Amino acid sequence: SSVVPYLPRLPIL
Amino acid sequence: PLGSSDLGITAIALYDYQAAGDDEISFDPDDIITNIEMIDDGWWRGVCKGRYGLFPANYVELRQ
Amino acid sequence: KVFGRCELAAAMKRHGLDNYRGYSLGNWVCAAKFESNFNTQATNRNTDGSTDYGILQINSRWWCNDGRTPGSRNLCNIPCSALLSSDITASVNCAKKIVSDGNGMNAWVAWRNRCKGTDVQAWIRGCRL
Repeated sequence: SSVVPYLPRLPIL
Repeated sequence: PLGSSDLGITAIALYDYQAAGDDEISFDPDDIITNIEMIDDGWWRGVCKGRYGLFPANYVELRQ
Repeated sequence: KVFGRCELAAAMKRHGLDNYRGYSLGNWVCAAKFESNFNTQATNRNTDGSTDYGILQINSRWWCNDGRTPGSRNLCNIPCSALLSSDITASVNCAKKIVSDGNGMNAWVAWRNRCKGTDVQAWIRGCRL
């Protein structure tokens, strides 16, 4: 039905 | 810029998020985040319920 | 941000889209018109659990990572939120991968449906470029 997302990668540099 | 009267870029929270760093914000689903700064492609800054700081962009939906 | 037609044309030309893979600038402007109505923030969820992001409505199954699209690739190697920026750099760089991947601009369903085989030069008439 619905997916809670994986967190995006830590901010670049 | 960021100093304007309007609420700038806004989003609605799709999922709970618990701040996990001194510079982060929390929100509950359906909370509005305002004055969004896209500082990084994946994590953004904004203002939610009187609190300013960082949050994962993919936990919100831009209005509209 | 909602772009002006000519404003977007200038920015796309600045980013190398004019005649990219042989598609004249009007193709690209037209595709953004019927994908997103020129809105950098457009976000549309699909019944397969993927979502289309930004000015060219790039999809999360193959192209970018939104964290919530199962069995997905990330061939543009970027979070989908990168495609929601007010400047078009990330959407343009991703678009170049997509249009070069074998089906040209047919990757964009609104381009196929509304732009292909029309007088796409219309989309750049009157613009200083």
